[PDB]
Amino acid sequence: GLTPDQAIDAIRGTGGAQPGCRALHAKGTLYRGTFTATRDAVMLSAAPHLDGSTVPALIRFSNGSGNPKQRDGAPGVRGMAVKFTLPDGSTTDVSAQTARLLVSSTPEGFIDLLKAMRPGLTTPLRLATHLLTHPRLLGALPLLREANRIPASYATTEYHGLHAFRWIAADGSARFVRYHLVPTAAEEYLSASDARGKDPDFLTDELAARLQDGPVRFDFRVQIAGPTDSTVDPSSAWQSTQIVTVGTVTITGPDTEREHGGDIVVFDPMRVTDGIEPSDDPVLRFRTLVYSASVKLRTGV
Ligand code: HEM
Repeated sequence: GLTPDQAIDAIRGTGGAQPGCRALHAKGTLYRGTFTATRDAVMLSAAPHLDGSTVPALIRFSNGSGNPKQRDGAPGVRGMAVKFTLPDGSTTDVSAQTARLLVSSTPEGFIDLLKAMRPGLTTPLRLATHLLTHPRLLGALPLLREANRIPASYATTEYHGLHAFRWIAADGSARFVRYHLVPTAAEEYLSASDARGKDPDFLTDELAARLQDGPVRFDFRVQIAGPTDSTVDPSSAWQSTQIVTVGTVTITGPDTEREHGGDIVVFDPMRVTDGIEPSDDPVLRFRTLVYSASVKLRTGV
């Protein structure tokens, strides 16, 4: 079958798996903040960080590329990851990127795509024999484009968790939800034109400047599964419009005490907590493993 090593191989074949870098989302910065849920969130989940208290929040804004030197101005996926610290010291992560849905419904599908995406031999050719294997992708371009827009700022675009998570409340009630991190700032993007002229790391510079002006806010929203919404296929579009705000992440500045020495920082979608369980999503379950591989490759060097 498919192994973590293989996943890393496909990733490396796309320019990723660089030394001392995350196999993917190599380029990214850490920020400090806090999170406070709405008064009602505790009715959806019993998770400690959702009870209404304020908890520490570590955020990483990144470019999806495995290339540490990726150009902010070039097309690509951006990722927003939040690590919540619970009262007892434990932590639970929320991982999200700019795409509305996943390009594939399975890990194999995603990996097969990262291989046929490799440069050299016949790039535009093999990156087609895939379409034949995965029809679903022929109508994707529309979403793919949206997921690669060049945001004017990491603070002016929204991120999605894609996978469905089962939220259990103290009363025993449960519901499946998909995560969405929306900005309180107006969403805003740059045309390919402007994007080209921008500094390689303009996104890092603008956000540093934005925070010196004041905090940046993102509302955490959960889209609650409708009667026919798949809880196992992150590529499947959901019909439900029952989307509610359950909290806000308030980012106040760049972090400086983290990732010094043998300190490792990894946002694992599987790092849930009491009151939150993972769905039988094959992509979500495979991630934690391929991540361990990636974390290993960068721990040593
Ligand atoms: C099955 C296919 C996937 C693979 C193989 C994969 C692999 C990776 C790898 C290797 C990293 C670097 C991990 C590290 O060293 O800590 C990463 C980071 C990340 N991935 Fe994925 N990923 C996949 C799917 C997804 C999906 C569907 C999402 C959407 C929510 C996602 C969101 C992220 C984010 C936000 C980061 C940033 C982590 C950070 O900044 O610390 N990934 N992924």
